[PDB]
Amino acid sequence: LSSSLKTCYKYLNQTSRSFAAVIQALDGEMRNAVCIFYLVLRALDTLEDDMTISVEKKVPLLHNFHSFLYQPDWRFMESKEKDRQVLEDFPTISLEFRNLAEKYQTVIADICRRMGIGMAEFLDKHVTSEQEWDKYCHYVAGLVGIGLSRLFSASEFEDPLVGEDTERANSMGLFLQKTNIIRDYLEDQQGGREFWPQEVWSRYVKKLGDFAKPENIDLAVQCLNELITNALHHIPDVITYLSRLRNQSVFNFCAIPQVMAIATLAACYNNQQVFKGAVKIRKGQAVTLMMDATNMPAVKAIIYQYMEEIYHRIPDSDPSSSKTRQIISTIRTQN
Ligand SMILES: COc1ccccc1[C@H]1OCCCN(C(=O)N2CCC(CC(=O)O)CC2)CC(=O)N(CC(C)(C)C)c2ccc(Cl)cc21
Repeated sequence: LSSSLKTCYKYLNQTSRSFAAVIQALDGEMRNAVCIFYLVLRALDTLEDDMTISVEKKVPLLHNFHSFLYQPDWRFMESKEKDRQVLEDFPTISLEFRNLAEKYQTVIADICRRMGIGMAEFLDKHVTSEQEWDKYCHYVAGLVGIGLSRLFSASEFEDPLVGEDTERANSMGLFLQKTNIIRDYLEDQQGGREFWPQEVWSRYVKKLGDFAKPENIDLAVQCLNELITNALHHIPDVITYLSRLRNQSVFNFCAIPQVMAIATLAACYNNQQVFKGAVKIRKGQAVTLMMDATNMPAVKAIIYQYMEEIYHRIPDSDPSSSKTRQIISTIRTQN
């Protein structure tokens, strides 16, 4: 390995932690192509996230990010974010980008271009409708699922349908993203960020921050349950997506985050703690899920068990209760 690729893998371990090993297990050319795509997305995200960067400066950065991949000397030195290293040493990452086969370069660059356009569109605004929530999620997460899918097909380890079915790929990203947004309500609040859609929360309270106040906890949990019900709608696509994967290392790569999100939604369902702190999967729980998620029958079993759990916990007066029951029944009767 070149020294620049070794630095890339060190950044991957710093950023993706226990998940780095799963990326490192990808077969053949998929390994480096995913590692670089991961780091490049980490850099894009770090620009997006950084509230110290003015909108005037951020819009060009987001729009032009795809171009920076091709600019050997391009770097960014003024990020105050946690993963600022991937921006300060972007030349190391971009060099390795430009060492990839062109069929992978072109995927990554197109995705970065489209994601940057969409991230720049949401700088001013908060998410209003459920449709806008899916648009925002497409830009920051659905397009990641689409890009990855295209690397798998372009590498020929998976059938072309995997790369072409953008809707199923998009759902893979939306499932994770909505789960993260649902779970991270409070830390986002404290960070001054709002991602829960205004059209759902405004039916319960006057301001999104009101869910942190004790007197509104019942209303908060109802909205939580409603948003969780929303996220569960992606699971049929997730099952379809995963069912098509023929390469073991790709399967594990794609399946592990999905079953972690399933378990996360089940922990968060009807859970007041979402509003008081960070609800997390026990490490031992996470490890077993990661070890088990290696074939369709096992992943389906895991989905069904957690959905049955949610199902038995649905409160009769929950405002979404029949919607929750219906999507769980749909999921259960597919495979
Ligand atoms: C669409 O997403 C897919 C699709 C297929 C496969 C993988 C992903 C996804 O990875 C999920 C697991 C790793 N993620 C992560 O950062 N960690 C942090 C450390 C944690 C473990 C730990 O702390 O030890 C695990 C979770 C990255 C991530 O969440 N996303 C998903 C979105 C874009 C919603 C944020 C991500 C980003 C880039 C790529 Cl290339 C993949 C992904």
